[PDB]
Amino acid sequence: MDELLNRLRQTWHSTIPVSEFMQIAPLSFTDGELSVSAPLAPNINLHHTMFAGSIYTIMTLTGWGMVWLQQQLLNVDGDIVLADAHIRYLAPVTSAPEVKVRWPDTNLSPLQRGRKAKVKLEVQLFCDGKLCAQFDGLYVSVP
Amino acid sequence: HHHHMDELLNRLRQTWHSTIPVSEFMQIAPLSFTDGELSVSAPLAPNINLHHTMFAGSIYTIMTLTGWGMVWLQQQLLNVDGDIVLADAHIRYLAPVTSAPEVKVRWPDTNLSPLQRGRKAKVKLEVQLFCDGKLCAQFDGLYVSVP
Repeated sequence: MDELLNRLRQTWHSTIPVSEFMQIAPLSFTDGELSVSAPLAPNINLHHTMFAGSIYTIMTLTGWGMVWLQQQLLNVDGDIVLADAHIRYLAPVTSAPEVKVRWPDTNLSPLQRGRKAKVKLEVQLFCDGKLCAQFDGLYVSVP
Repeated sequence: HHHHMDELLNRLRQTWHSTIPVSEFMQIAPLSFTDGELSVSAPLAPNINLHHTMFAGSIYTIMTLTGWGMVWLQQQLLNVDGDIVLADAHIRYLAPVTSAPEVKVRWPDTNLSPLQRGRKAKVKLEVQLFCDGKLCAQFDGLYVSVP
């Protein structure tokens, strides 16, 4: 999984300048759960807590990353697009968070038939073990 | 900078770049503020994705800063102090953004008197993003300001 996550990070930074500036990078992928993080420094706001835009962006890329990983596991490829998302900010983020996402009870099999595959992902952001933000996004994979 | 409220708009831009490093990297800046409508934009370059269109995260960020900026502006006009925080938001991506967009928000005449009472105030704003005159993204955010 090391090589896999390393490739994901490289893909983000090379294609999305903002992800490189925010220093977003995968932490781990185990037992079907993807974990991602980023330092607070470039992502700060007035109160030196994590900026709302950075919070959203890291969660968006965490969902994106999960779809990418599931595509790899299925040996298929497709454009990953976020159709819509809902985000709730529960508490300020005071340090580098742990952003996690688990794969729901679905699959991307349609991609194997040359058909688009949609998935609703729940992404959660934790800081010091507490949930500080909730994200729900609809990702579509287009072959 | 001169816009089509210059003092406030420059103040807003300076507040963003000096307190939020991401906003400076994204080169987000106000365009105009008249008749209750705030217009904001950002270049595509630092905000691209693999398709060379605007990155979903940048789209969201510019829209949330535009909403935040509107609340900030209204507070400045009343000379009231309050920490503005986005509580929840919903965003829909309709079409790819191929150039510097026009992000707009219109003030719904929200009562901010509670802030002048020492009470938190809730502000629901709608932000729209256009490119070449076409609506490409829709944003709904609930902001909470605490005195």
